[PDB]
Amino acid sequence: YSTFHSENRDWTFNHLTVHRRTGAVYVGAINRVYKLTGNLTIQVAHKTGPEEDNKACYPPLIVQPCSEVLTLTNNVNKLLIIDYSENRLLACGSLYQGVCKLLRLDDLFILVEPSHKKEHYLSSVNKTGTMYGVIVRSEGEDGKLFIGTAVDGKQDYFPTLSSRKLPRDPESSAMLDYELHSDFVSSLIKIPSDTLALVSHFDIFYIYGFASGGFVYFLTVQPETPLFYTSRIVRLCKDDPKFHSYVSLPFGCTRAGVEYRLLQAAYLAKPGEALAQAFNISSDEDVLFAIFSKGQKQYHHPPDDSALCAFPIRAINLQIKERLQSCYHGEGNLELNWLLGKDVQCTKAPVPIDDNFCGLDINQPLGGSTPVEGLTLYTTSRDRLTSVASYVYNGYSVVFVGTKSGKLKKIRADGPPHGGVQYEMVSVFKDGSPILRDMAFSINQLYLYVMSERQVTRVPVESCEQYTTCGECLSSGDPHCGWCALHNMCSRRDKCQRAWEANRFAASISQCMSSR
Amino acid sequence: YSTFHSENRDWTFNHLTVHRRTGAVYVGAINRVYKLTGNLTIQVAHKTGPEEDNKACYPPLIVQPCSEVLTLTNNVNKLLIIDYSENRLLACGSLYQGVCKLLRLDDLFILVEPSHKKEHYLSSVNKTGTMYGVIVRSEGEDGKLFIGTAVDGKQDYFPTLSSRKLPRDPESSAMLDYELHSDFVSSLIKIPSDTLALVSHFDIFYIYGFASGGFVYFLTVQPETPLFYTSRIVRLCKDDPKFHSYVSLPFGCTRAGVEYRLLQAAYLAKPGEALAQAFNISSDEDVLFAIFSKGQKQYHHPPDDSALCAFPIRAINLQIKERLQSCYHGEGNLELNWLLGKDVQCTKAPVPIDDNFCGLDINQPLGGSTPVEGLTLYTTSRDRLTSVASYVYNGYSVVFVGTKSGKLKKIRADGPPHGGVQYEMVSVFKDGSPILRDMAFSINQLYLYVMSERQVTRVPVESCEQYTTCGECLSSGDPHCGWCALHNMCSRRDKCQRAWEANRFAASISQCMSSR
Ligand SMILES: *[C@@H]1O[C@H](CO)[C@@H](O)[C@H](O)[C@H]1NC(C)=O
Repeated sequence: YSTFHSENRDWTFNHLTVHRRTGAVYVGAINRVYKLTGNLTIQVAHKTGPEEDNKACYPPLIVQPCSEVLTLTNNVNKLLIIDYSENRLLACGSLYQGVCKLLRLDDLFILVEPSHKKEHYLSSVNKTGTMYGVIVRSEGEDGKLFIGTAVDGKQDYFPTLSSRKLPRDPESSAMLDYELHSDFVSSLIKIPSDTLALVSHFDIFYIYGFASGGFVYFLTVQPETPLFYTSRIVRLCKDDPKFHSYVSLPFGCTRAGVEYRLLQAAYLAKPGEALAQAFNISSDEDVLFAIFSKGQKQYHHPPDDSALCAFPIRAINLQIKERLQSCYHGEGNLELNWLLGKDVQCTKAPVPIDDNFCGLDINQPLGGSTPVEGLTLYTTSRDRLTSVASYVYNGYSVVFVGTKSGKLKKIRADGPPHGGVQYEMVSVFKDGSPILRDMAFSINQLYLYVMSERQVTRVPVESCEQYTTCGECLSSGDPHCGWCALHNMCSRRDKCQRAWEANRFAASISQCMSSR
Repeated sequence: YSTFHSENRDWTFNHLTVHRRTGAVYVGAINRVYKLTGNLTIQVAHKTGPEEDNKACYPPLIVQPCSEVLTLTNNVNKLLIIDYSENRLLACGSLYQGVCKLLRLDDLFILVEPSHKKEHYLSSVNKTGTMYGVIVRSEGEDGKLFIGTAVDGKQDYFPTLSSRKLPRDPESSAMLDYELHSDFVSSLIKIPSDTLALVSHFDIFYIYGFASGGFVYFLTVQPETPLFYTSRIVRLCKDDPKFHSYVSLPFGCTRAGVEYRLLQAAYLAKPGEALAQAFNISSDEDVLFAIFSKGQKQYHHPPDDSALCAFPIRAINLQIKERLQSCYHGEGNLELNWLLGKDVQCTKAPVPIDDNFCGLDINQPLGGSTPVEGLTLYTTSRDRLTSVASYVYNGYSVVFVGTKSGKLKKIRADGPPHGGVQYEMVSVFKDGSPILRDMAFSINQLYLYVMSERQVTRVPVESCEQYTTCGECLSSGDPHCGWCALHNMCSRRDKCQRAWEANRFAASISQCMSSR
C-alpha cells in the first residue's frame, strides 16, 4: 500500500484531510503541513517550526518582546480545514498561543498569519484531539468559523467555543474577529473560573464537529462537575451570533449490560438501507457514527473495552427539542453546572418551540443530564477502537474502525440482531501503533487514508482478490465483492471486465452456479 | 453635642466627608445620602434605595430583564467622594452591581448614573470597608478616578483596582470608562483565577487611599498566598494609564516585642514639630497616620491589641525607590504572588531609577516581602482602636483615635521616648457603639465629626474649661489649653477675651505666676 513516512520519528502526524475535488491529501504534523498527491507523493512541505517560544509569553513574540526564558518549541498542528469556496487551507498550530495561518491550496504559500489581536490566539494547548472547527460559508460570500478548543486553565485568554468572521479577503482587518463582541452579549463561551477552582484539571476537549441542516454540532469530553468524565453533543444555530441557541446534552451508547460513555472518535455520513430502516429514517438523512470506550472514568488511560454506535441527526434534534419544550414549560433546571455554576430553574414562557428554534435570552445556555443514547453496532474488549469512517456500498453502511494496535476493522451495518458484523480486519501498521482519528476517503471512494503517528497509508477499501473461489467470494460478507466468472477472480463490479454482460459478474451465491 | 440620628434602625451610616470650603457635611448611609449643615441639621436627604434586586443579576435589572428571583434590597453606600473642581459628589452603592451616581453638591440632584457599559458596575460587594477612591483632576480640567474594591470572587466581572475617566461634562459618553482599555494593556488590575483556586476566600479590601506628589496610594488588606493576612501600600503614578508603575509593599509597625500588621484605619496629614524632627522631614511634607491591629491573623475578629503609627510619605517613596533599583539591578524576584501567580525573577536593565520613575513593561507589577515599618506612637490592649484623624495645633501633632467601645482618644505626638502620649479620652457614644473610620474636621477646625452606625456627632476638639486652675490647665498636656487669667478660665487662645494683651493668656506654667 502507498505510504508516506514522517521525516522525523519525533515530529508525529496530527491531522489529515482530502480535497473533495482535486484529491490532494493535506497532512498536518508537528513542525509541518504537507500537500501530497493521491498516492501520497510529497508535492509541498510547509515548515511551521520548530521555534523559540514560551507559553507563559502572553501576548506572543511578534507583538511584544517577552520576559521569560525561551526554548526551541515544536509546533503541533491543532486544526486543519480546507476553506472550499476560497481555495485555501486553515492551519492552526500550538506555537505563539495558537496562531493560525491561511495557506493557498496549490502551493501552501502564506496568505495571512493574523498575530496582533487577542482573538488571533486560539489556545496555548499543545495536545492534539483538543480542538475542532467548522466553516459555515454560503458558497461565494464572507464566512464564519466555529472553533472549539481546550484552553489549559487559561479561561480569560481563550474562549472554549466561539464563532469568528472568515471574510473572502485574506487581508481584511476583520479576519478571525468575533462574529459579535460586546459588553454583555458575544459569540463565545468562556469557562468560568469557579468551575476551575472546583475541578482543577478542568478543560473541555473537542473531538469532532460538523454542520447538518441549520445547525453546527461539537462533540466534547470533559471532567464531570461535583475522576469521572462526560461526553456531550453541543449544538448551535448557524445564525445565532448571540449564542442563545447553545444546548449541551450528554451522549453515549450501551449494549448487553456494558455502558460506553467516553467519546474517542466520530464521523458524519449517510446510512445504508438496513441502518436507515432501523432508525425509521430516509437514506438521505445524516447519521453520526461514534466510537466510545467503556464507562465514564480514567479518560486518559482508557480500557480496551469499546463500542461503535450510531446516532441519527434527526433523533438528536428531537431529543434537544423535547428538552427545550420541557424547560420552556418551567419543568426542571437548565442542568449545565460547569457553565452556569449553580442550579438554575427553567423559566416558563409562551414561546413556540419548533425545529428551527434558536433560543431567547432566557433558559440558556441549556444542558441536561439524560444522555442521548446511540444504537450500538459493534463492541470489542481485546483491542481498543480509536477512529471511524463510514460510507454506503451496495446499499450497506460499511464502517471502517481503526484500533490501538494498528488494525482496521471492516464492519457491515446489517441491523438486528448484531447491528454490525465485522467481515474483515486488516493489519495496517506493522509496528502495532494506534491509528489516529482522521481517516478520509479518496475522491473515487476506492481508498481510505489512514494514519499512525509516523505513517500515512492509503488503504484500499477492498481487496476482494484475496477470495479465490466464487463461493468464498460471495460468502465473505464484504459488500464490495462479486465473482468475475470468466477471469476466475473476486472483485468489485467496476473492476470486472465486461461486468455488464450476462453471467460475467456473479453478485450472489446462486449466480456462482448459473455463471458456471 | 450636635448629633444626627439615623432615620431607621437598620439603615446604618457608612461614610462621612466635610466640604473643605462650604463646611457642608455629607453622609453616606444605607438607602440614603444626606447633606447636612455644619451643626448637623438635614438640608437634603437623597433616597438611594431600597430596591428589588438580586446580586446574581448581571447585567442588572436597570438594563436587562432578569429571570432571577428578586428581594427588596438595601443600598449600602460604599464610596463617597467630593469632586471639588466640579461642584459634585460621587456616591457609589451596592445596588445593581455597584453602580455610581454623580450628585450636585448643592441639592444632591442626580447629574448622571452610568449603567450601560460593563465598567459602570464597580462591584456587587455589599459590605463597607472594602472600597476606596481617589479623584485626580487638575482644577477646571477633565480628570481621572482611581478606584479600588473588593470583588467577592467575581474577578471576571470587576477589576480590583482601576483608573477611570472623570470628564468635566456629567453627560460625556466616556463617563467612568477605563482610562485605557485595549487587548493587552489596560488601566486596571484583575485578581487572577488561579489565586482564588488557591485561596477561595481571597479578596482585597481597600481601606484608604490618597494622592501625594506625583503618585496615588491605596492601603489594602488581603489573605496571604502560600489564615494569614497582609496589609500593603499600593502605589501608582498619577500619569500611568498602562499601570506599569504598580508597586505593592507590606506595611505595619512594631513596639516592645509586639508586631501590628492588620490595618484598621488611616488618615493623611502634616506633622507637627516633634514628629517632623523625628522623621527628619519638613513640616510641609505629608505623613500617613495608621491604626493597625496586633499580629497577622484573624482579620475579621481582631485582637483588642492595637497601635497608632506614622509613615512619612518621603520614606515610603524611598523604600519603593530602593526596591525598584534593586530589581532593576537583577536582584531577587518581583514577589507579588497573588497577582503574578508564581516566582518571577527581576530583570536587570540599564535604566536610571530616579524619584519620578513610573515603570516600564519589564519588572512589573512589582511587589516585595520586607515590610515598610512605621513609627509607633501609641499602643493599647484594653480597647480596640478603630479610626484616626490628625492635625497640628500649637506646633504639636494631635491625633484623634476612635475606639470600638465608642471612645475618642486624644494623643499628642512628642517623639522619643513615648512617641505619643494620650492626654485625654472622651466618651462619645454612651451605649458603647464602635466608632467608624471616617472622621473629619469642621472647616474652622473647632470640631471633629465622629460617627457610629447609628449616629453622627460633632465633637469639640477641646474642652479646656474642665481644668480649673492655671497649674492644672498648663499641666494638662492638652496643646489647645492656656489660662485666661482675668476670667479665671482654662481655654483656647481665641476663646480668651483680649488674649492679644500682655499677660492676659498664660501659655506656660511660669506665666501662671506673672499673670497672677
Ligand atoms: C504516484 O502518482 C504519480 C502521479 O501523480 C506518479 O507519477 C508516481 O510515479 C506515483 N508513485 C508511485 C510510487 O507509483
